[PDB]
Amino acid sequence: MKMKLAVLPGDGIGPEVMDAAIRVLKTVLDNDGHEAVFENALIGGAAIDEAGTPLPEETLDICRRSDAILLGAVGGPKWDHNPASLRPEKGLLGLRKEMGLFANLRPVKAYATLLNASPLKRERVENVDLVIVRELTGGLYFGRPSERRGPGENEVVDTLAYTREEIERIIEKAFQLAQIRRKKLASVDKANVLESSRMWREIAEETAKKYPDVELSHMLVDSTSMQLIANPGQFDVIVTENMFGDILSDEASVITGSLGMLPSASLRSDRFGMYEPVHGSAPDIAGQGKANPLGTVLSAALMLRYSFGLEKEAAAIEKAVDDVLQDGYCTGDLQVANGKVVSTIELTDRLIEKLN
Amino acid sequence: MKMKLAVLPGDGIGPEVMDAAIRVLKTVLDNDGHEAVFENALIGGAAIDEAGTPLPEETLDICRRSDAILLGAVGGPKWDHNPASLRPEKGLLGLRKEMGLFANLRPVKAYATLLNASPLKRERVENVDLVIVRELTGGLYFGRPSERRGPGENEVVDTLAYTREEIERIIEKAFQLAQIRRKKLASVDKANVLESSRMWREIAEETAKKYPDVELSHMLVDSTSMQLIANPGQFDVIVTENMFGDILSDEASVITGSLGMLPSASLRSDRFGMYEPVHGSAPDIAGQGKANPLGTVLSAALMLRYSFGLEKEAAAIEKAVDDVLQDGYCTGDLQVANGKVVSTIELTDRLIEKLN
Repeated sequence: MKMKLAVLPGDGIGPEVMDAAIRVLKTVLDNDGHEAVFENALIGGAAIDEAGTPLPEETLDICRRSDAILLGAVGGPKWDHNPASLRPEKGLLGLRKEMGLFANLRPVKAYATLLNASPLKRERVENVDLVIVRELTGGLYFGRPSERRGPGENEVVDTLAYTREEIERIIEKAFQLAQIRRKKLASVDKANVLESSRMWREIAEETAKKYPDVELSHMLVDSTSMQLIANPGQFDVIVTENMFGDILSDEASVITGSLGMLPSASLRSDRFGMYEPVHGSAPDIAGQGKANPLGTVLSAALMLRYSFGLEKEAAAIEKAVDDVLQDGYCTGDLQVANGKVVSTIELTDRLIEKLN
Repeated sequence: MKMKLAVLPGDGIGPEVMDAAIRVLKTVLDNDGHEAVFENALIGGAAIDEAGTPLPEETLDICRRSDAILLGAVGGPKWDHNPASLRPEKGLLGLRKEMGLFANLRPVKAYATLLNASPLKRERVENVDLVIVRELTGGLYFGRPSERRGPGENEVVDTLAYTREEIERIIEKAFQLAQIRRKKLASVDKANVLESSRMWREIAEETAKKYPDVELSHMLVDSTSMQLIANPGQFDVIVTENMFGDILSDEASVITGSLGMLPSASLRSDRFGMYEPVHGSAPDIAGQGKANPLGTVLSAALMLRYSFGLEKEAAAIEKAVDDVLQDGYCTGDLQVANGKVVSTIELTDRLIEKLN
């Protein structure tokens, strides 16, 4: 299997962490009979510098011929002022659209040595292993109209907009995800109030028919909001609209005390996707050795799982992450049990070390 | 000080927890002067049984006469087959609207002996003492259009609509509230994308001027979502739109282990207010003396503060509730540390006792 990967590390610690992922990937694969070709491309401030554009035309080409995209992060002070038209961030938004990625997977699982750091009591969070799927293309964030309205513009409106295709494909993906996980999907909406939620539930219920083994259930966003605190262990896969996914993923991002090493996947219908850590570029700590490579490494694992169906490998990588953490190593950000602070590379070496 | 009070016990455990709250209300206002009068009135299932309607005409009149409304709970299996507008729940919404109450206040406070029941680690919530103010009239919940549109009715939309008047009266009441508390307010919005959120911030910023000694801060809903978990103690008063308030008050309803006794107040511009425990009628245990009066009692506490500026009395009640809990007394629903189970009447007797 000749895997074609597009490496787009980006700004700040972007390239630092990316290096971990690439090292770990080469290891995991190259030892069985799995080719993997990397091709670097600029994006964000790095591309602004070498091509006056957050998203270089050549980058899209690089990506369009690759089986998946490995991305770090973008943004930096060096560009925090030029026209918002040509800011690092825009190049990323464009890449998402240009690739037609509509789903955002934000898995959240507990790690024994990170429990003390969790804001929740040990008992509440110790078995968390969920994934929140967020719709990216529709919702209030894209809905038009959206403006003030006379007289004197003392009226305002934002529009929650969705198409049957958008809602269908996202849900369809959530079922596929749940199928290969614990066959359990909670569809989250506000169906007793919003017509888009009403339609959403119907489509969820429709799709459930094509996925018999998956245990579908519905839960309102306001309830899911407290369930993620009171009994987050109950979830396997959660799927929801754009703004609900936005708020819920942020809430969930702190329950296991692993915020800072959370992985992220952006998918569409085919097996093509864009993997990246949830954290930003942390420009000011670049080159200092303090960047945490875990998030990005866990991304590469998701990549192997979602884009190539290589669950064996993807799983190996994840155990390594658990084990290194099990020994108590972090780079200063995570508050691990019996913590020993090492550098981004030291931590990577310990990782690849565990991988055999 | 001659205060007229409209008292609507309601159904289920409503009458039991209402007697309790009144007894406390009485003993407190007695030793001083403050002359008060309680005008009873039907509501919910009790009114349905007496006029085939959940919100009788005479009840509205009794309220309009009164300076504030003290509400128990409504609901019950006996009316579950009736059509929506001919059920308990509607008397409330009706009365809420009929009185033009646009602000829902949900205070969350930490009680030492209840922490063991919180999903969060004590350190995180031991100092929690906040109030979330939710806009009740506008937002995405009422905005029109809300429909599906062809082709093939595969385009749905909901509208988040707000008018300056609605956005101002609420932010106004929040600043007022922040004033009589720890003079700190957090305007929670999603201004980095929602146009309605931009107008909200603008109106929050300009309003700030009228209240110079109240520190205004701006926070995004998704962030505030993480913060209620990571650091809920930072908050004093939060003010946010309908939907966001809907999700945020629900999330915060669990962080202190006092879900079963949280108090609530529906207010409007002037000083008329409706006070009720967040909890339901709980018909299951109706009449068994198992009902927890605490919620209705703390609500009465809120009434004395927001509807009569009687700060001393309010505090006297809250401190009594605190002490009775510190001794480990509950009715069997709360998981109080070193628990002692008693009846509604008794937990009440003990509060009254703690008062003298």
